[PDB]
Amino acid sequence: GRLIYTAGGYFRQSLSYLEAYNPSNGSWLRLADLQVPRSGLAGCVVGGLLYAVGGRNNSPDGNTDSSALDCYNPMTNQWSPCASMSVPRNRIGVGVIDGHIYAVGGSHGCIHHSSVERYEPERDEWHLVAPMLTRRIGVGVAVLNRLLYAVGGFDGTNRLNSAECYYPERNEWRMITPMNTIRSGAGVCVLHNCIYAAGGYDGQDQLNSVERYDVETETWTFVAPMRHHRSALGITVHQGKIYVLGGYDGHTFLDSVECYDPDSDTWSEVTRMTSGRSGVGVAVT
Ligand SMILES: CCOc1ccc(S(=O)(=O)Nc2cc(CCCC(=O)O)c(NS(=O)(=O)c3ccc(OCC)cc3)c3ccccc23)cc1
Repeated sequence: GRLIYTAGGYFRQSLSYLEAYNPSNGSWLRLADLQVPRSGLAGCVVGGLLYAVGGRNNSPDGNTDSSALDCYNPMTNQWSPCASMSVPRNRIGVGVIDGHIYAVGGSHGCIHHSSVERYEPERDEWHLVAPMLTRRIGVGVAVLNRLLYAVGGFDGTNRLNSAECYYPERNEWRMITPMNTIRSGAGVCVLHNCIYAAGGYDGQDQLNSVERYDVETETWTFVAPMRHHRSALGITVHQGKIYVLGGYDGHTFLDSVECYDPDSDTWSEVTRMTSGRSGVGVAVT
């Protein structure tokens, strides 16, 4: 009975939506608005609480990058402010290891971060850990085998096919095999022991291609492409399937939600969001 939560996003301006999709019955839930609009944020869940991390308020009155961490309790339908990050991080990536949230990369103004910081919910504190080898905004993050992977992005000059791996016990980063495709703004997740990179922007076009990394063969392999080209898409895994939400296709802010079945290597349309948007944060609880 877990739900797919989508927070924030962008259509004409940054959005305040929190909505939840129930894949069992197809219902969409309209939940409490974020306290401040944001796009380019990431979502994650620790201990049944949903967290909205980073991003930016792109508004008619100006644009402000966010250092915010906000905590949503599904039992109370209430957002509460948590401790802010050391620095604003728009187009951030996040992963969770052992109950701690890692905020990876992103931008503050024209500064493209390589820094990474770790949130401990029991203490409501952030601390910096070792920075990545590469500055990355629009970065995808996946956690596998208690290791954290930072995939793709944009370093301020180069759009990246590179990826790297963080070892929390050693507090160090190592480059891994780069993807077949340059991707910023991709959806990155873990499914059945593989890291998936879906969509994104390769410097020329939004992408519908999807590739996955096998950590033991150290190889990236293309799988079935999605039905729509998407950059700045939301992504999550629910019941052994990947769900991708929204994104920009080069012309339209999509409302489409597709689902990847790894057993059949096929994508299907499962629902539409209540309105088209990109740059959402997504998580499941
Ligand atoms: C008409 C599109 O308007 C938009 C489109 C998205 C939005 S957002 O709120 O989701 N924030 C975000 C913006 C951009 C950069 C988009 C800049 C752009 O499209 O010109 C990202 N980077 S990207 O890797 O996806 C990309 C980069 C260059 C590009 O070059 C195209 C020439 C195309 C796409 C984001 C990556 C992750 C999360 C949020 C992102 C707001 C307005």
